[PDB]
Amino acid sequence: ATAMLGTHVIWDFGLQSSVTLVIPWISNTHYRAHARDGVFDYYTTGLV
Amino acid sequence: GFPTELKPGTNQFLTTDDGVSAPILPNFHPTPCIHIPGEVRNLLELCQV
Amino acid sequence: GFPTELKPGTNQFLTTDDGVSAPILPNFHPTPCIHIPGEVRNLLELCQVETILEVNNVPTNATSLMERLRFPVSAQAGKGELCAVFRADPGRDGPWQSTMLGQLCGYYTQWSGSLEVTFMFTGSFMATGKMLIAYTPPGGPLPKDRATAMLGTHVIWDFGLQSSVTLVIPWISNTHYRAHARDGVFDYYTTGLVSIWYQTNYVVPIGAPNTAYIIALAAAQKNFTMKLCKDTSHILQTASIQ
Amino acid sequence: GFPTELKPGTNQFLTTDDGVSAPILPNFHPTPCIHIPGEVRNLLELCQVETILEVNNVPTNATSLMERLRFPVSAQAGKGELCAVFRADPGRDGPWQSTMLGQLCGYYTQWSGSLEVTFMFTGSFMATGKMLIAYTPPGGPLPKDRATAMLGTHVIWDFGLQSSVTLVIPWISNTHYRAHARDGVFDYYTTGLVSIWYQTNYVVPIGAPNTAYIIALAAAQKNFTMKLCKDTSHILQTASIQ
Amino acid sequence: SHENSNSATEGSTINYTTINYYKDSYAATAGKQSLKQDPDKFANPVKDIFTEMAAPLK
Amino acid sequence: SHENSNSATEGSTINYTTINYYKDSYAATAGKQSLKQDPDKFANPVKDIFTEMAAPLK
Amino acid sequence: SDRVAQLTIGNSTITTQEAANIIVGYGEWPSYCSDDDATAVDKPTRPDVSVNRFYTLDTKLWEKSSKGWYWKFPDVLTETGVFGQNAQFHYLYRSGFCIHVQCNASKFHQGALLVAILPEYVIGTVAGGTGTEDSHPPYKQTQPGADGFELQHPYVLDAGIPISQLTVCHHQRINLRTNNCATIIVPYMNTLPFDSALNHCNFGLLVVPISPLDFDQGATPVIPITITLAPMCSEFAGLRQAVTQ
Amino acid sequence: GDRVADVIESSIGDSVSRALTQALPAPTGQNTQVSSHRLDTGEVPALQAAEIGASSNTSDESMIETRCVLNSHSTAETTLDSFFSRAGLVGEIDLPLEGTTNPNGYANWDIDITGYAQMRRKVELFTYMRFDAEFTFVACTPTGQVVPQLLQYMFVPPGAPKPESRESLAWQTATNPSVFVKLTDPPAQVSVPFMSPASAYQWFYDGYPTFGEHKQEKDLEYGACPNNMMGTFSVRTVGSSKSKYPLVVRIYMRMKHVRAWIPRPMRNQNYLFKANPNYAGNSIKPTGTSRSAITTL
Amino acid sequence: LLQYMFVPPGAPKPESRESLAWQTATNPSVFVKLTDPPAQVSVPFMSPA
Amino acid sequence: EIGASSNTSDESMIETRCVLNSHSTAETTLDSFFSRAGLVGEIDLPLEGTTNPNGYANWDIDITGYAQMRRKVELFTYMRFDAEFTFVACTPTGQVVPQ
Ligand SMILES: CCCCCCCCCCCCC/C=C\[C@H](O)[C@H](N)CO
Ligand SMILES: CCCCCCCCCCCCC/C=C\[C@H](O)[C@H](N)CO
Repeated sequence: ATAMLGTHVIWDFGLQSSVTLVIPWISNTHYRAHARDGVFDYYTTGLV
Repeated sequence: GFPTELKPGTNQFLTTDDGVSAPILPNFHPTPCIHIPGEVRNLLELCQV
Repeated sequence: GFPTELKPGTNQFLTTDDGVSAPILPNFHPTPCIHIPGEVRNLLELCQVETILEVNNVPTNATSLMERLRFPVSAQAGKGELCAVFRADPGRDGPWQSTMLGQLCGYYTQWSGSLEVTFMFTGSFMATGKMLIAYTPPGGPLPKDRATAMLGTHVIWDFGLQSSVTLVIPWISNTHYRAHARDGVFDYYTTGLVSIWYQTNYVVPIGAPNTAYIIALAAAQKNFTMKLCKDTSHILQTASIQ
Repeated sequence: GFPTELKPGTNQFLTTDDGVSAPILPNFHPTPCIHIPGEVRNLLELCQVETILEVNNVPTNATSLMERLRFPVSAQAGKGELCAVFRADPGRDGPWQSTMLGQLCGYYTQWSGSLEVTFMFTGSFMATGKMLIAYTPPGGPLPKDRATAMLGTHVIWDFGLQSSVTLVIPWISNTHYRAHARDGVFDYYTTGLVSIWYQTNYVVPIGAPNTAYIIALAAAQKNFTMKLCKDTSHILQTASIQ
Repeated sequence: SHENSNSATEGSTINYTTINYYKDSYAATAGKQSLKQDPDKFANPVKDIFTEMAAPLK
Repeated sequence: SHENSNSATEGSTINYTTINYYKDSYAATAGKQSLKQDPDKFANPVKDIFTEMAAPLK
Repeated sequence: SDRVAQLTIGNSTITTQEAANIIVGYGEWPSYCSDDDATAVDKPTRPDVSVNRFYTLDTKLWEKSSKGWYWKFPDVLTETGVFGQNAQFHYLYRSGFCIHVQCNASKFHQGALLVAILPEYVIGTVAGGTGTEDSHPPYKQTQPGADGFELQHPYVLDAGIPISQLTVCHHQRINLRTNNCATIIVPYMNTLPFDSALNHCNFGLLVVPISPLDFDQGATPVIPITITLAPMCSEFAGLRQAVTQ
Repeated sequence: GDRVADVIESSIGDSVSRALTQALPAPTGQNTQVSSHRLDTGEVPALQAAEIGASSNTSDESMIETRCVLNSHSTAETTLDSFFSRAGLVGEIDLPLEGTTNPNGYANWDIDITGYAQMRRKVELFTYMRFDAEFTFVACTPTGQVVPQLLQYMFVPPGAPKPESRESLAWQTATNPSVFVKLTDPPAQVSVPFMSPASAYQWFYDGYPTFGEHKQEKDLEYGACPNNMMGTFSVRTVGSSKSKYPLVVRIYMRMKHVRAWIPRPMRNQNYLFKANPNYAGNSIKPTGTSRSAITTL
Repeated sequence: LLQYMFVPPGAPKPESRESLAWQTATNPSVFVKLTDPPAQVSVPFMSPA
Repeated sequence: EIGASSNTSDESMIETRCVLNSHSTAETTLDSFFSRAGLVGEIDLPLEGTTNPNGYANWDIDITGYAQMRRKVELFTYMRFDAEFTFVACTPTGQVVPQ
């Protein structure tokens, strides 16, 4: 019920067996560096 | 309040009176007519037989 | 003092009279109208919509009134058996009384034009089969076998991707309009019968259910017309309302 | 003997009937009219005039009925206290019943358009202060504190040379017109609430009076309209007149 | 159309749409008045009018 | 022909043939409506309509 | 070229391979109010992508003996998202909708569902059964939320009206041998150009199995039904504090 | 005022109602054209899909071999002004001498046309209706006998003071419209306008009219549309003393200039209360008639 | 006072004085007093043929 | 203090939209507000009594005898009007007689 609030795609299995979730560019910065545990979690892209 | 005054000949039903009367069914269109043979238009067509 | 004389037809209230009457509020301008969707301009817009026909009007108790909207088809021995039959009279008391055609033709006395029943198969995808849907015009009694019912108008229906077929019951009448049939002198106005016969069979593989159900959907065509408005007869009202 | 037939609607006296009647005096020419000032052509000319709103409708005895036209503002502890609140329903029973809008909208059933309340400060010149005048639209209960009332429409008023401010209660309705609210099913038509909150405080120097009074003045806008004339309800009459 | 002009509105620029079957114009229907207002006669009766966006007491 | 336009059909392209003897148009006769239908509003309310001779689910 | 559909409104997307088509209700596409139909002078806010997107409510289990379920609109979206917060804070509301009902099953499963939209779907009671007690339904049954409420008498739709004539409304079928989705688009239907969302439910969505679900033992018995709906051309006006009901 | 491209290329603020359909003139029924045999592939008009929800577009020129039939049958009797412009009993008021219901020579009747089943079932085919009306009052003794008696029919809009007695003050009808009639004269007859605050009446209101915590006590407000409470109708025997004839007033409402929106399923169960779609639960009648079997008739 | 109801075929015939069909919502009806002139209505051609 | 009313519109106080108002001012006119008949007087002609026991009755014309019609005309101080009187005679019991 909470995850439908983000970006999402509803996928129906059928003849076409594949779907694309285009994780879009939603950042405050123009570029983002590599996330890791600590101060650099500021650069995380999210979850899927 | 248009002024009128009722004359005699009023509230009487004369059977041979030909006047306009009130319809019961609005927007009724009756069944169309076909060609039936034998259309009697005048009863004097039948005295000549 | 304009001379007038009162004719008969006076001091009477005819309910179907369309005349000018006295207003109670002067210089009243009513609230302006917005665009609401669904403007019904003619009631014949509503007879062309496909509503469910209660062919299977056998169950009566309140727990089985939803069994009344769909009739079954099963695996038979391939003799050309009979599935179901129903009269094609909308204003009559029967399956059509569960339609918006059979409730609005109750408010009218004389109807004309063609009908159309639209059957829909709600079985498996792996199931196949064939049915004969025959319209037997008047005079024809209940057909005893399929060999006679193919003489009337009929359609052979093959289950597949398209799950639905239309039997256009056509306009075959001596009259231009026809009134509502009922038992007695007015059976002269009956529209006929519609039967459904197993042409081949209902074939099903292993692991799929051996019985299906069909949903009939009834409507009208663009040539349909009604006439001579009345009061509906096939609904009553026990007293002491409120 | 012109043929006519009498329809229903005959030998009845409808009070709101506008027809031609029989004169009693022939060839009477009435006295010519002079220019008198004040020609009222439309009653909506009179709803746009600012009349006093009896917000402080607490006192009841005859000796204190002039205390009913002005409500006070004093020195508080600066917590954002509540001064006064009053419903914005003119046809309802309350402060607006002391207006020429709330007495003429009693002779009508359905009203539309915006209002405007016009508060005026009758304190000293050396006194300063600020007030928040919030219109809380419907659904909103009585606000418990100022933090919620700033969410509605509001005006922040600074006492000074110009002693008066207008809160234009705007037209926020689902309907085009709205009838008169009252307790029950008709609370669906309520216009809202109007509250007055101390923004900062009422500051006063030495030697000036520590309490002031505010006079509210209520009117209507150019978009105001009324409809469906009736009989006024919020005034009665004990019998034995003369 | 000969008829006496003897109603209590003869002598005004107001337009009326009346029906009468008599010679006496005071018998006529009420009709449709002209929809003209003068709100600034009661609501802004000042000698030197002032603008909305301005301060009234300058 | 001065008369108030205050019926519940003023504001529509529908044509009416009415009789009125008053200034109030809500008093008039019902008249003859315009015989216009819109059957595909209830019977074929689909975005992309499909032909009769075609298969509907292609 | 018709069984496939992609519905992209906002930041959400639905992809389907066994579609029927898209029904536009009463031949009308949702729109915003005009300067003539509107009466409120306050400017309305038009949050164009934050509320105009798909929301997934719950999942209902279709069983052999399932009688039906109904959901009132927009009661379903009063505690869900930015729609259910602009509505708590505003007094007015005006939106269309795009409903989407999912029920996927195999090619060895059979059944049907009638997915109809009934405007102003008032709810009745059995009146004590005998018809002598003047009763009214409770609040959990008239505005039941996103969980829905189960129809106790589906033949009369718990309102005295029949299920057979419901095809005069908007509707689609979900026939498990042809399709598994039903896309209905609904404009704003009311006498008023704007209306309150917390008191007035404009329409009701009815999901009724005409043909019962049947399958053979060994297959998948748990067959859910899932409602997924999007506001469209939403508008809000009249801003005050937050109220739940 | 617009610089970014995500507001120039926006479909925000489109006020026009994009309609797929167009109302075409249909004065007669549709004419049939001539049709011969077809023995082709791909063209298959008998096969539909009702899962689409749309109805069949199948004509009889596609299913059978037909002839030309110039149909000159009119669609003028299925209009709404031909279906609703038919007066029906919406109310009935009784003015007895001795009794308990109305023993003081006056009677108030809250205007609802949802009190007689035969007129309720027609308007409840639609959910929104906008109409001017034409009421007609038919006063008489219970025995059908007509008497020489004068009456006052006052219309009391909402908010106006309701009359509490025969000799009350509201009967002076300075602003409320009133009608005086003798029972020997024809029935009265007045035309009412569309008097709603809204754009149309609505016989079904799915919702509560007030705000507030909805509890068991204040439950009867469910379904009350106050846009529809058009007021109150009142009757008295004009006099200072009691009358000497018992009366019964019958009210007959005819619509004109009708418009309607959003059709509905029509009812099949028996009504029980006013402004209430309740029904009996143990006695749920089916819509039609039963059979012994499906293969027999 | 009297009521003259026209009941077309199929419409429910009234079984009593206080029945339900006399509400004349679609059936045409005529109310008349015996002291007034005779009633008078014009009927159309109403046949299916 | 100037005595004039506010010229403040809602286009100046809040952020507003275009609202083409087509609401009429035709029902607030005086011919729509006063052209509504009301009881200005009431005369009684008893058989036995003291007020009018001789079969005749005089009534000095004043429309300031019933509160519901007085309060409307006393909203203005000068009025110029043609009138339309209507007499509704009956027995006290409401019964109509041949007289
Ligand atoms: C001199 C007496 C005149 C009487 C006029 C009465 C006013 C009638 C107004 C229109 C009535 C329309 C019917 C309205 C709806 C009903 O109340 C229904 N219960 C609505 O659900
Ligand atoms: C055949 C009978 C005809 C009766 C006609 C009566 C004449 C009426 C003249 C106009 C009356 C206007 C009302 C005048 C004012 C009242 O007297 C008030 N008390 C004035 O303060």
